[PDB]
Amino acid sequence: IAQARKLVEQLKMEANIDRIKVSKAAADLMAYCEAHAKEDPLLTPVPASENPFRE
Amino acid sequence: IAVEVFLTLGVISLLENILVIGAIVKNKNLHSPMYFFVCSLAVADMLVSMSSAWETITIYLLNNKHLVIADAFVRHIDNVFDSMICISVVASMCSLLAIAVDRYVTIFYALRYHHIMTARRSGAIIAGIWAFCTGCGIVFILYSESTYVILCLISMFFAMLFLLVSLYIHMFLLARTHVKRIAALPGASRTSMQGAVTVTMLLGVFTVCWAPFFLHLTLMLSCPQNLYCSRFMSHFNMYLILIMCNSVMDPLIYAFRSQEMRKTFKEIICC
Amino acid sequence: ELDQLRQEAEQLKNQIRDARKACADATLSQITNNIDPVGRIQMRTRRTLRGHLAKIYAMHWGTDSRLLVSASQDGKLIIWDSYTTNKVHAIPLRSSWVMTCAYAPSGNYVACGGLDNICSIYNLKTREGNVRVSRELAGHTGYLSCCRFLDDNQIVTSSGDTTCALWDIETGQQTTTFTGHTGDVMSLSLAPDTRLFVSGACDASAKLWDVREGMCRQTFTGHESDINAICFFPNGNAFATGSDDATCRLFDLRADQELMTYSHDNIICGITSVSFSKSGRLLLAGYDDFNCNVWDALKADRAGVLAGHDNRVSCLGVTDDGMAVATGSWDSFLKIWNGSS
Amino acid sequence: VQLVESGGGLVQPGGSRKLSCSASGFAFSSFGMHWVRQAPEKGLEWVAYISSGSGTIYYADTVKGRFTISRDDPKNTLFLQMTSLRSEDTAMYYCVRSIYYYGSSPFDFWGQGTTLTVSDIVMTQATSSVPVTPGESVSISCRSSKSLLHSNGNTYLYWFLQRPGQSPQLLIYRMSNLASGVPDRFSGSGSGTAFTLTISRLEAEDVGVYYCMQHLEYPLTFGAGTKLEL
Amino acid sequence: LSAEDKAAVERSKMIEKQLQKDKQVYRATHRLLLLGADNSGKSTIVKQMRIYHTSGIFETKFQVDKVNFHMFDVGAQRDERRKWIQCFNDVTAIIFVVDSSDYNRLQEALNDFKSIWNNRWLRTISVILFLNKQDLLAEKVLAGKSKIEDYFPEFARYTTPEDATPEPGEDPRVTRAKYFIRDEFLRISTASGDGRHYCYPHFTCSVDTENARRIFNDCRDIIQRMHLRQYELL
Repeated sequence: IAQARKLVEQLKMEANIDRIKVSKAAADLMAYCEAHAKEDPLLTPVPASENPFRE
Repeated sequence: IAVEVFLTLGVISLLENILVIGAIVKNKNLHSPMYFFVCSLAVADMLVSMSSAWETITIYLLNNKHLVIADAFVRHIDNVFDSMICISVVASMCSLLAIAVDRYVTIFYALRYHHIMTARRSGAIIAGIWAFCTGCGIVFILYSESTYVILCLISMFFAMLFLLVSLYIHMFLLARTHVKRIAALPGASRTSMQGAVTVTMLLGVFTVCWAPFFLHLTLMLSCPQNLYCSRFMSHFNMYLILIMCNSVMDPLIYAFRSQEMRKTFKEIICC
Repeated sequence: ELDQLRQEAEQLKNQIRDARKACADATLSQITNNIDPVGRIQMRTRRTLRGHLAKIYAMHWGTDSRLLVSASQDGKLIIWDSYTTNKVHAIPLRSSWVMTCAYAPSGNYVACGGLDNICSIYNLKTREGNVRVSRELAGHTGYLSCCRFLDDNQIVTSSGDTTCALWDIETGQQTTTFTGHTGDVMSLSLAPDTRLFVSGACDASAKLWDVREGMCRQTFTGHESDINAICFFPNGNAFATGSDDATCRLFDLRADQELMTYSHDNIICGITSVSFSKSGRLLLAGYDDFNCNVWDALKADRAGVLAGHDNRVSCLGVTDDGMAVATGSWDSFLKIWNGSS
Repeated sequence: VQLVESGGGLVQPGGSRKLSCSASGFAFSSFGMHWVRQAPEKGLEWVAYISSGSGTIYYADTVKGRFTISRDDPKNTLFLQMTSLRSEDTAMYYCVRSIYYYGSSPFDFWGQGTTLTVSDIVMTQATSSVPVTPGESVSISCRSSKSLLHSNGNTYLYWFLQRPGQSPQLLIYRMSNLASGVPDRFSGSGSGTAFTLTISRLEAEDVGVYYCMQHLEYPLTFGAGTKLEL
Repeated sequence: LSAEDKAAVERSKMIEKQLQKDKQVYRATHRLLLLGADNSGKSTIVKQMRIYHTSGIFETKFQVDKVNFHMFDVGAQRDERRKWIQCFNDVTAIIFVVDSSDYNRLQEALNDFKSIWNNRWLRTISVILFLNKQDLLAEKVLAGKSKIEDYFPEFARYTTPEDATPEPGEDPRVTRAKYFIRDEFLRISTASGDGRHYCYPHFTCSVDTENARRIFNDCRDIIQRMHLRQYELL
């Protein structure tokens, strides 16, 4: 029915958005990690003295 | 008979029971009262195993290189290592009765089970039966060699066999009714043989393994001077090996039979 | 006409897909192959939280990274002191079939919802001592599947109805409603700036929403079955999905493509809960084969298996500090896991 | 949230009385209950304590024998049974609620207290009186004997202000955490054995007497008290 | 170890005492899930049971012979039953209600029953059928105007099974149709069913007061057969 036209505008907002090249986005997404890899307890376990769950 | 069988199938029983306790204390889905009763049976089975072994074990040990021990405490060793048989046989039989009664309560009181049996009551009954067995052994030692401490044991086994067989026959009858109802279902794409085999491999195994010893005791009480009775007496050692064979066989039919129990077994074995 | 309208629609979809694939020279695998793969991470349960009567469907850490809240089929919320396994509160619910829970950032409120199409807000800092319901949100028509506080006065819900809504607890209205999906919206996750969120909706399609404007800013279609879990990367420009097809996928709000497909032939049952680590280097995923397979976000492999549960895992969350991780499963046990060095 | 006391009055020495606390407006069964007394011009002094569910009960070493505490949750009332009143038991007994969980504020609400007349860690408050005018800042000192800082991270120092004609009222529990209805002017600090309370801007409702409590063990002792004047 | 060890003990173990008090109540009540179509008695049956013992679930609780049942009628939900049926495993039984008066709205009723029976998360959940609205079927097929064989041609060469149980004073020319619509569901159930769960058809019409008793007996049978399969005798 006529409601199907409403999908067209949503699709054109979906289209007209700006997109960034996947290589740059990948570089940013990976660069976010090693910038916090030295404060991630799961990635690099801390000494048991600092660990507040078993000590 | 020799002793290597005692060692071999004894260690088999040790391994199977260590396996069953290890798997029962490791999994959390198996903390029902039935599995607590099974673990109690396995502990009593350890006690049966050690009690049966360390009589001929001691016999040979005092007759070989390992004879370096004072004979003063030989009497105490004999006291302990013939009292613990009386403790453990009663413990194991009471445990078997416990699993039977728990299964009966689950079957015929299906919708009222959790208002009847809880973990607390399972532990309480286990403690009570162990205390009763300890008292029976104390009576067996303190009031030994009488015609009553040996009469109230045969009359006890012959009752805990009758009640066991009655409970399992009732279950099998109900199962047959349910199977016959299922069979009449249209488009049935279903064997009483399976239930009959299970009931047989339980009750027949129990009776064949236990009855010879107590019938030996009956003949000892009744006819200590008859040729056939004396010939029956002469078989004490391979009656004891049959008792120990029952000890080995119990976890094969009770614990190993469950599915998730076998899954826990498989998980444990890969460690 | 209807046929021509569907035509332009189809050509718009083609213009979406070709534009998306135009900017796809490389993949995370190519850029991460030279990068050092992480070692085999090995967590271990450091304490167990017994107490729930039945299955567990949700959990959520506090902002202090020490308190906890979890939901269960028996109809209770329990607040643990994860450091000492103490119990702080036990909140009985009106409806037993709860399916989600959330803990307010200020720590003053918790929320829970389920098959009843109601989101309930509970007050923890009551002057009278106990815990009382402070609000009921009854505008939804399908079962409620996730809740996430924005602040003490704004919450967002996702229901079985193909709809997500923005509420305000003070009034209880439906300030903004989000529509466009076609299946049951299952999961939800707030961006770490409180301005956008995502939702997987049982149609293999995820969407990006604008909490202020109201319209679906962006839509992704890369799965093939119901999407069960979703969560933002700590960056706020990415999110990972977990679906019934046993594959996880990582998208990006400015790339419009899936990056990594988290597949393994040994794994055959679908994902049920997904969460990230603070650095965004360790993507943790709950599953249905009774383990919590731990994947590496960038290198697309399995660097750890957090298998310690008896039944199917259902919820999975990490601390805001990042020092621990909790897993709830259908075995009624909630285990906090942590490393050792 | 309202506690009102009863059972006070003049007592001939050698008698006994039955003090009661009648709670209203909160989940009494989830709250622990204390008793704190105060001589007509001295500082406060802890009396007893009963926990939620009556599992744990303590008493002051001074009167651990004669007194006896008891609660009754269904009626939301708290009782104190005391016998053979000594000459020194002339005091102003108070009723204090306290709920203990991670993040709770013990001793947060104080009752109006009742009166009566009969015919090892310590803290020392260095100052007895400080003249002051509205507008400036005031730091009140209080030192202890042992180190109140516990291993877990807490400190267990409390700060209650009692106005000239009112009940005590919590300001800062555990040496750093401010109460609910208190303005953010107040702030606490200190070493770990000697402590101090800080007030930024005085007003007409900050005069009275200040008291510092320790809660590390069970005998929650008090300092002598600092009284501010205009 | 601090004086604030009341949180460590004298609060958490009181909460634990309350929880273990509630666990006894929880593992003593059998949960049932009710499913059906709009043109059936699934509304009438639940309210009739309730009488004498945009919302979502309509909770309903009752007891029979000191056994508590929690029946969950699911209310305002979308058409799909896919992703919220997972939460209803480990219930005692699912109560499926079918309308028998209609025939146009019967083929998809069988399709829905087939979908429920073959669901992956309900392979251990036995189903209880209430082929409701049977008084209408009796008063309708007597005044024969719609022929069953039009929608189900296999009804032509159908014979009433020997294990029939016609009610007293009932035309035998309704019983063939009764058991036809019953064993259609039954043959859907038996196929691909490896004994872990069974089908328990029943004949209620509109106001049968003995529905609670039927559910009670069926739950007893379900539990007994589950145990007898665990206690390997069946």
